[PDB]
Order: sequence, then structure tokens, then C-alpha cells
Amino acid sequence: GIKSFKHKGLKLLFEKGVTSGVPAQDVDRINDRLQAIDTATEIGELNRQIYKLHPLKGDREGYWSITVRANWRITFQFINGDAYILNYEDAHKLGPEQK
Ligand SMILES: [Cl-]
Repeated sequence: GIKSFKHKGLKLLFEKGVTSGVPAQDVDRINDRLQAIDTATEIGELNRQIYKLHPLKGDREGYWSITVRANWRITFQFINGDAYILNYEDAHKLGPEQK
């Protein structure tokens, strides 16, 4: 299950169904991906082709990234069947050394 959030907008959506903290056009895709992350027992179960699942690097080693739309990513740590530090991030703000 999802145990924690860094991004308040994601948290608000996941917990309350309130969409004000994410882009409105991304709500359905974000709900689907959060549900997938919340259900997964193993990181490998999130490896649907369209998610483009990949681990991050450097200071972000230990985090994972899946695609929502274009450059937007849901990122998280995944350990012992749970997900932590859920965030919604722009991939272009990552340096080459971090991906
Ligand atoms: Cl939290």
C-alpha cells in the first residue's frame, strides 16, 4: 500500500478525491496509477509498458518513476510491498546524472 506522500496534491486526491492539487486533465490517469502502486506487492508488478517504469539514480537512487503524461512522473520509494514519498514531478527537472 501507499504509506506516505511528499506531494500534497496527490495526497489530497488519493485520500479525499479532491482534485484541486493536480492538473485536472491528469486526474483519471493519476487515480489509475496510484491505485496500481497501492496494490502492487513487488516493484516488478508496476512494469506495464505504458508506465515506462525505471529506477532513478544518484541522489534519487532508491526512487522509482512512472509516466503519467509527457514529462510528468509519479515518483516513489518501494520497499517490502509498500510505497513511500509519493511525488508528482517534471522529468526535465532531473539532471542527466539522476536518470
Ligand atoms: Cl503522508
